[PDB]
Amino acid sequence: GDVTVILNNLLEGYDNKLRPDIGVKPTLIHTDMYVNSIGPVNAINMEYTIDIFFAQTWYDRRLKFNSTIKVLRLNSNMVGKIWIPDTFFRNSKKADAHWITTPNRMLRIWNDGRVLYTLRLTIDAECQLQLHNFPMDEHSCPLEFSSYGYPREEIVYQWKRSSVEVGDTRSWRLYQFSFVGLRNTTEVVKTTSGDYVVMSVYFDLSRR
Amino acid sequence: VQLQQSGAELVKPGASVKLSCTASGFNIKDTYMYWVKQRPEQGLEWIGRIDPANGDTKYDPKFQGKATITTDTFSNTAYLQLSSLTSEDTAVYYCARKGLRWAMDYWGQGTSVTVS
Amino acid sequence: SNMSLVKETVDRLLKGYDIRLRPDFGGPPVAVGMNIDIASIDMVSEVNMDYTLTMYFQQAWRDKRLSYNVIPLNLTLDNRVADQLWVPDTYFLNDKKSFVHGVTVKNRMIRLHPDGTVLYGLRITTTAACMMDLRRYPLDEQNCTLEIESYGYTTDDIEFYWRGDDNAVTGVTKIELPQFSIVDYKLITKKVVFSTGSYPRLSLSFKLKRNIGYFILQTYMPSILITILSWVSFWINYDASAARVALGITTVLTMTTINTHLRETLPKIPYVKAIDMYLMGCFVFVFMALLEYALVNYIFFGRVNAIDRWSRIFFPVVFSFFNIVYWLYYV
Amino acid sequence: SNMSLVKETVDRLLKGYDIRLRPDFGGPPVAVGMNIDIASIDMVSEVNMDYTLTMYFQQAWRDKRLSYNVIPLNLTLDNRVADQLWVPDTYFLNDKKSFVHGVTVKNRMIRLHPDGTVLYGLRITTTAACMMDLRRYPLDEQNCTLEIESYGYTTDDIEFYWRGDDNAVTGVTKIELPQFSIVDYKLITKKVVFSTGSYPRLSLSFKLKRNIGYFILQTYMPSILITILSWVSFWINYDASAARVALGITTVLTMTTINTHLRETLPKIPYVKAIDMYLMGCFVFVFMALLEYALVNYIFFVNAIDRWSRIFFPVVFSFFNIVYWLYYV
Amino acid sequence: DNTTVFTRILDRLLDGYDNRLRPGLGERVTEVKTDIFVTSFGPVSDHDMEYTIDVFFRQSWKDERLKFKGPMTVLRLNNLMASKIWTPDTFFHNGKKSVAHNMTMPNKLLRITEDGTLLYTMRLTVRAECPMHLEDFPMDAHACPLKFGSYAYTRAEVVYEWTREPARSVVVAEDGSRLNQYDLLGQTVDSGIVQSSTGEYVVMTTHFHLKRKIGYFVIQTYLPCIMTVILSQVSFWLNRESVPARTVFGVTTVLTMTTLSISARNSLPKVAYATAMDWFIAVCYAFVFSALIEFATVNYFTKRGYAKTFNSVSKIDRLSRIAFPLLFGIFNLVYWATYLNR
Amino acid sequence: NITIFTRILDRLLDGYDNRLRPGLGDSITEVFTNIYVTSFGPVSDTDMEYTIDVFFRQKWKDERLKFKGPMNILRLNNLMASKIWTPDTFFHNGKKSVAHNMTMPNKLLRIQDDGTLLYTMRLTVQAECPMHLEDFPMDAHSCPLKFGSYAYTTSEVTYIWTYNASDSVQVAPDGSRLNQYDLLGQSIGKETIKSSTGEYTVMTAHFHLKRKIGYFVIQTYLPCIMTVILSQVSFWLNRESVPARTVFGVTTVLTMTTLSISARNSLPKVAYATAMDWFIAVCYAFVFSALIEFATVNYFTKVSKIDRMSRIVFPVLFGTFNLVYWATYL
Amino acid sequence: NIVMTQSPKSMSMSVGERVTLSCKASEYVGTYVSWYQQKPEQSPKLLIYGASNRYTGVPDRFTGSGSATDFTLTIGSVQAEDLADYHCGQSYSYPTFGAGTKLEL
Ligand SMILES: *[C@@H]1O[C@H](CO)[C@@H](O[C@@H]2O[C@H](CO)[C@@H](O[C@@H]3O[C@H](CO[C@H]4O[C@H](CO)[C@@H](O)[C@H](O[C@H]5O[C@H](CO)[C@@H](O)[C@H](O)[C@@H]5O)[C@@H]4O)[C@@H](O)[C@H](O[C@H]4O[C@H](CO)[C@@H](O)[C@H](O)[C@@H]4O[C@H]4O[C@H](CO)[C@@H](O)[C@H](O)[C@@H]4O)[C@@H]3O)[C@H](O)[C@H]2NC(C)=O)[C@H](O)[C@H]1NC(C)=O
Ligand SMILES: CCCCCCCC/C=C/CCCCCCCC(=O)O[C@@H](COC(=O)CCCCCCCCCCCCCCC)COP(=O)([O-])OCC[N+](C)(C)C
Ligand SMILES: CCCCCCCC/C=C\CCCCCCCC(=O)O[C@@H](COC(=O)CCCCCCCCCCCCCCC)COP(=O)([O-])OCC[N+](C)(C)C
Ligand SMILES: CCCCCCCC(=O)OC[C@H](COP(=O)(O)O[C@@H]1[C@H](O)[C@H](O)[C@@H](OP(=O)(O)O)[C@H](OP(=O)(O)O)[C@H]1O)OC(=O)CCCCCCC
Ligand SMILES: *[C@@H]1O[C@H](CO)[C@@H](O[C@@H]2O[C@H](CO)[C@@H](O[C@@H]3O[C@H](CO)[C@@H](O)[C@H](O)[C@@H]3O)[C@H](O)[C@H]2NC(C)=O)[C@H](O)[C@H]1NC(C)=O
Ligand SMILES: *[C@@H]1O[C@H](CO)[C@@H](O)[C@H](O)[C@H]1NC(C)=O
Repeated sequence: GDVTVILNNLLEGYDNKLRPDIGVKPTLIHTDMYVNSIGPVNAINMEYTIDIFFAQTWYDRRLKFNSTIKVLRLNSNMVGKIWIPDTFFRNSKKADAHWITTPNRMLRIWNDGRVLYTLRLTIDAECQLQLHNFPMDEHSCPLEFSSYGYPREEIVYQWKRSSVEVGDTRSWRLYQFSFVGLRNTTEVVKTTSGDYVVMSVYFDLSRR
Repeated sequence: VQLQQSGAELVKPGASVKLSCTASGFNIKDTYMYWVKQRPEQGLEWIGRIDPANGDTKYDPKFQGKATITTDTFSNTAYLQLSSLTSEDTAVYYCARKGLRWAMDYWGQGTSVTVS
Repeated sequence: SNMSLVKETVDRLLKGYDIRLRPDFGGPPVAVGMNIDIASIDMVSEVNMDYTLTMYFQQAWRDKRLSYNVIPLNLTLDNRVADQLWVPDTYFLNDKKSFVHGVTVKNRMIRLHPDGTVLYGLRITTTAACMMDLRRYPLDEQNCTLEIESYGYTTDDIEFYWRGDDNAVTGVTKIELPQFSIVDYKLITKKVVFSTGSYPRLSLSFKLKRNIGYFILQTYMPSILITILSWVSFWINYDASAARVALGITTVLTMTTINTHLRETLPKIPYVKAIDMYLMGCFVFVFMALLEYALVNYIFFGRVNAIDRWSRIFFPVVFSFFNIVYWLYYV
Repeated sequence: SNMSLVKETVDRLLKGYDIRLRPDFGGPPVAVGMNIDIASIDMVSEVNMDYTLTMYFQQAWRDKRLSYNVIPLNLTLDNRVADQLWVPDTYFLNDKKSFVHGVTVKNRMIRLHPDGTVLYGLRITTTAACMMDLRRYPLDEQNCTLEIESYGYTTDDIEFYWRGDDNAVTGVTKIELPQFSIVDYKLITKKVVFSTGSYPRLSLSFKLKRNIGYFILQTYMPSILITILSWVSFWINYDASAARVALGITTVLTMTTINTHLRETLPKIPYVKAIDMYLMGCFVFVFMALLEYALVNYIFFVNAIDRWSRIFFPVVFSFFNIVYWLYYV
Repeated sequence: DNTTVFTRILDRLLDGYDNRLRPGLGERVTEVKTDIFVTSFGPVSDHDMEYTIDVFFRQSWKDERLKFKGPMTVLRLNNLMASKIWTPDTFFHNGKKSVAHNMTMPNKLLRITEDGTLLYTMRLTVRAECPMHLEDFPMDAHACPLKFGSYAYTRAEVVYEWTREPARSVVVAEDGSRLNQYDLLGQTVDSGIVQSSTGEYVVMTTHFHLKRKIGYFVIQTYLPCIMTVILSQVSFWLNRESVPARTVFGVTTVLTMTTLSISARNSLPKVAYATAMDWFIAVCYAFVFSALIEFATVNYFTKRGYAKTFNSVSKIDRLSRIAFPLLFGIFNLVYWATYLNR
Repeated sequence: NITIFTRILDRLLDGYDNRLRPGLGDSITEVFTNIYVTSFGPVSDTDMEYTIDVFFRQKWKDERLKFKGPMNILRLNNLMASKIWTPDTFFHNGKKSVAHNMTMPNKLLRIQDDGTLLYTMRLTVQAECPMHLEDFPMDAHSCPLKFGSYAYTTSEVTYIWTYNASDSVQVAPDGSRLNQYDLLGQSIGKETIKSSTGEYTVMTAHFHLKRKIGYFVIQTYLPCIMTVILSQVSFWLNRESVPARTVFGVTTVLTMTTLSISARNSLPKVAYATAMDWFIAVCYAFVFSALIEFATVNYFTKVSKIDRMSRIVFPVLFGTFNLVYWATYL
Repeated sequence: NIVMTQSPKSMSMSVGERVTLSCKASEYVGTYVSWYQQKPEQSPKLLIYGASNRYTGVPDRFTGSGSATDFTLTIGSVQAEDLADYHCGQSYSYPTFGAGTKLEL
């Protein structure tokens, strides 16, 4: 009875069509990634599969409540009723979330407005395989993600200082490849609809 | 449910004759309107086609030019225009409603034209 | 207090906004401009006669019901309002299977400008149909199109144009195809007429010229070297029946096997290609070498050092003469 | 107006309705009659161990909440009122992939007869799992079934039965598969017991005999004639080693290829198939034909054993052929 | 205001409207006028016995509750209005998997005229069954059908008609041919009544007459059999004493022929009977395997192992140099005139 | 008369917050789980995954869905599952799972009078199986199945098995779509996972498989033994018959190399050599040494004693290798 | 065009027996033919639509039959009031007609 009136107070007078601080400042989103298992690096299709727990952290002052509860650990029901950034992976050929037995999504809201949204994704990304020196070759495959509609003046991505953590790199389906290292990177792209902050994760792989 | 035509016509050869039939009990915008020629002691010869909701007309290649079909919406009536009447045009004319599975359901009572 | 102002502005924008009615429903044909940013071209496939395109399809038009005069900002909204606003019914005619990416959310942009300009863009992967003429395969050029048309609104209801008219399509230079090479692309605007009315059509065409590397290291050079291998049989003494018969037979067998391996990787076209013409001429030359040995053996045993002496250079000279004519008729 | 009546009637039936509760919720179980008009059986595969079946799946029950004593006519309503009424949650146990067709609209029918009956039909393309015993392949008869069951409602709530007995499944004989022939179909009503209750189950089954033409034309007759070229070896003087050894290896390697050709298409079964005993039986006669030359090329370096072989080798194969064919047919 | 006049027309049309009931449910039959614009006749799958077709399927019917009086005679509306009105449940009787396209918007059309006459066009790619009788493969012709009709409404409720003349009510587009093996000869329509467990339903048939183009099976199999048989004919012009040469000649021709027999039955299904190409395969097997028996007879009837009393040219080869090519040549004139001419 | 259970069902959903979990600020929420494997489907080596059809049962006590009336249990429609709190259980090593939706969504929902809830749903899980293909094809894969909550930690949702620990993952006897393997048995497990967001319970269950060797004795092993014996025919021929023993040498090397490419064509492009290429490479060694032996005879030709000493040793040195290779693994 | 070639010109039989007609098509008309009667000094009345579909008011003795190309109309126990002229049409294409079959005593 006490938590549901908190949630009913949060959702009233709320527009999920608008990002927080629409005409004030860009929405600073701290992203984080936990790689479950890098899948097979197909070459004849120039691609790779990756399974991650994509995490995002931002602030919404509309989602501010005062009470004893310090954190509201919630399920994917309340995901579609708040504003969630339009993060997409720019070099993903086809990819999807997971829906069994429930939509594999997490939502936690602190009492100051920290919005932690974490979902589970399986991404067929694209990395043009340097087709030289084969089979004594080495490769660097990227994973670039950015917002779709919100430019640099509206959404700014910043890497959290706990950005990447491979799971085990033991059960990884990299048969002919071996996971060497990684480097979290960020940049601003100039498209026909504005300037966008693009964050790339280069996964270093060498043929065994 | 009733297709009522005009009266019998008797004109000299080479002239023009206006020939008509008024359709009642329905609207002509739904179904196609057909014209047909019945010579005495002969079979039926189809004159032409008209789509009153569209105005599109299609004619028999032996009846192209010498005959055309017009229609209007308010009077719910189809019309024939005949030009350069000859001795072989002495026949009786019917207007046919397109019915179920393109079958010429309803027919008029028949206007017979005569030349001299 | 910017939040309340933007909130009350967006609220009024859709208070009665009729989704069922186009802008100027009874007025002039709304003008819709198109921008396409090509991301990749994936599988230009001959066996299915299609190519896979991935683009950033952008549509821009003016809705004077979506106009605001209190905020000097280009309002980018969440893409869930795009199901509440009128968007054009643009489809692709040669489309076979398409989808709009949905990770992490539906990949679609909505942006309301203060004059009413609705910026509606999508990330679309289309497997568009491209019926190919393989009369010159593999040395040939392919012209693959994308036919951008409205479906339900005629030329007096909607109007299409390319935004910029030459730079409307960006990113086609960066595209690298493994077996192909994009030479040219053109932006053609026209109107198509069907039985239900006249509709505006934008067409984006590509010209794909094939690379001659893998074909010359897989198809042409093994066939040429196999036809070289048949001319070793010309130099052998006639009494060696097993050696020359086995060499001619293995050369006949190799040519047949390679033409099979090459024909089943293509659709069952009823004409002859240029690679099929070359692999038929090579088979005729190999068959003529084997019948030359059979003629030598018949003219010795049944009924001899001059037939293999004049044919030793005869085949090469003509095989080179066939090669000059073949590579000049093409290329 | 008359459409006014047919509305005030539907708007009175489906209002106050509870789609969450089955008819006679606190009372007797509801009897659901079923009848199926098979329309096609497409792809009976052995690699995927399944068959694809397109059917017109009709169901029939009685709901007292949908009884109208006004209109003397059965009411066929748009497919979209099926989502507003209670329908049984009938599923298929051996199902792997299924879809109701949705062109141009969703392919389903609902018809409300005045007593309360509801005729609910669907056009479903099920890919049903059918485990196949390929020991007698390709002279085999696989028995493929369709396990119709309710999911949530037990025998104390839902009752499943065939409507019109064996006249309930129709259109089965007209189905003509390319590589099979439908020998018999049977309809079974039974109750399976799970951990959470006892559930009604209708079992629809087929008997599919496999033809043999394609295999005689592809696998059987080329192997038989690759054995005869082997037999030709005895018709060449042993002095021509290259000619004889050529025949021997060609047909040995050709036999091995024929055998390895038809194996990556079929699934990796652990047992050995009836086609493979023929391909091993012809392999031994091919292998012993080359070893027949190995004995005579060892003895000399003659015709007495050579002619002995040109006599026995076509007979032993015939006698082998005899019993193989007898057993497998 | 400007579009409020049309908004109060659409909201008046949909006020008190029941989309569960067909127009004239208790008074008449809802006739549906239909035409198909085939934008592309797609590929025909021989193995699956199916074909693909991309259409502009149009339906038209009269609704007496959708009458308006306004400044516009035709309401050219979008697809959100289509789901709020009654539309017929037309389905394809022999369809396998059809897709109603919806990129970027649902590819539908809805044009209400001022008397209630509707027009409903859709983009579909219908994968339909085309049962084939391949006893004359590959010189065969088929008539792939396309049957459609109502699902729930019987003949007493919804009947289907062609809106133009039936010879002109299925129009194939000029560039609409994604066929690479067949070629379309002409379309043919019919209308009939089919009876089921539920009732009698009006079915509209459209037959697409296809003929296979033999351009591929010549280079692919017929000409390798001709070259394999004519190849195995020149083994009779070799020396009588040359046993390994003619032996490897016969066995390699037999291998090429028996691998032609395997590859021949690919991309067409595992039918129980034998096609015309299979009969040709049997004869170009017989005329290769009969050469090696002739060689075995010669090798049984030959003498000294060189070519002193020299060997003589065999009489068996001199007849087989002439009889075997002509008995091949008589067969091809019989085979090709039987199947290709008729 | 139906009306009564309508008002009890309307009363039980009047105030329910699917967002909140049973006992949010009070205690734990224990989700008793059963698995009924209706058909353990095929195992794919190339994709390192396996298919499994289950009846994923769950039970849990929500004390807001308590009712008092005529009935004791209520079998409501699976649509009362989309408007109540169901657990957010996901399969940790899954790749693509489907909940079947023919002719309705395959879900079972029963609310007990005391407020307990039985929630069964039919699934087809394509979970990952890490495989060591180094004893191929005598290897055994304990392909497991891990499931747990996604957003709820060990301080909010804990998972327990329902019955006795062995009597939980019930497997249908007749239903088994394995053609390569045979199911020896299944082993369950209950753990606690620590991820950056907290600790969660991971209920893991392994299925112990073992590969049936009968395919590979027929497909690869016997066609490798037969071409060593075929290559040993060349020792019994004439010394002077050089074109005959050449053809045995070339074709037996070629039919072994073709079998070598086929062997690896049944496994992913891994770097480690399986215990099946180590059979062919030794079988390739005996075939090549047969050609070197004939090349040694061809150097010393002008009955060879070297030919007779290879008519015995090579048949019995290959025989001892089959008594070592097929005694250690098998 | 589509040429209707119905045969014969006239049939002269008595009252109370079976009489059949025929209508041959030059090209394909698929169950789209029609049969009309022509009394003296009377407009035509439809009898059969489709190929064999009895129109309303037609007695049960009038049984048509159809195919892809060959068409016929069978009359069972023809009476004296049926003594009129019969016409065969088509509408698979633009409509044509036959010559006409009469009846006599
Ligand atoms: C052309 O037509 C097709 C067919 O209509 C459209 O495709 C369909 O679109 C609808 C609407 O979006 C989809 O229904 C939705 O499905 C969501 C779950 O998707 C997963 O399961 C379905 C099967 O049910 C699969 O088809 C999906 O796969 C597809 O989508 C993924 C996306 O990543 C792709 O990767 C795939 O390739 C496929 O394309 C998925 O596997 C479901 O969540 C959603 O319902 C939510 O939202 C509604 C509305 O708010 C709620 O009522 C409902 O309760 C759900 O809300 C819960 O879940 C969300 C999270 O999703 C939370 O945020 C909420 O808080 C709450 O917990 C809806 O049912 C349909 O599945 C999809 N099918 C196909 C075949 O693609 C095309 O989009 C359309 N396109 C154009 C150009 O017109
Ligand atoms: C090109 C084609 C060639 C054809 C040739 C044809 C003619 C000749 C062919 C004859 C045999 C043909 C049929 C048998 C083959 C399959 C065996 C089988 O299925 O049994 C078993 C495998 O058993 C073994 O693994 C045994 C060990 C290997 C045997 C290899 C040959 C002998 C070894 C000496 C080699 C060296 C000799 C020379 C030395 C110098 C299968 O058992 P399972 O399924 O794993 O378990 C059952 C479990 N269940 C009870 C629960 C169900
Ligand atoms: C292995 C490598 C060999 C290389 C050889 C190289 C040299 C060979 C050289 C040339 C030949 C090869 C090149 C041309 C190939 C295509 C021809 C073709 O398809 O033509 C046509 C058909 O064709 C037929 O209908 C063929 C008829 C039977 C011919 C059989 C062989 C000759 C007969 C004697 C046999 C015994 C002889 C011996 C007796 C002792 C194309 O028509 P379509 O597209 O099918 O239909 C279009 C229909 N449409 C118009 C309505 C749209
Ligand atoms: C893989 C094998 C590698 C072998 C490497 C080592 C190979 C190696 O060194 O061979 C030399 C020799 C060749 O003997 P081989 O039988 O091939 O040669 C005959 C031999 O020399 C006779 O002595 C000759 O008779 P003669 O008196 O001249 O009349 C005869 O001539 P002719 O009769 O025609 O006139 C020759 O043809 O073999 C051995 O000594 C036994 C090898 C045993 C090898 C080990 C056995 C276990
Ligand atoms: C194909 O296989 C199935 C099962 O493998 C065979 O079905 C079996 O058929 C018999 C006779 O029809 C069934 O026996 C009957 O059981 C019912 C249930 O109690 C009983 O009322 C009857 O009196 C009779 O005893 C048997 O149960 C059934 N098996 C299963 C598992 O359902 C089928 O006959 C085979 N052949 C064909 C052509 O389908
Ligand atoms: C990722 O990049 C940021 C910004 O350069 C840096 O602060 C952070 O330490 C990096 N994380 C890595 C490389 O692990």
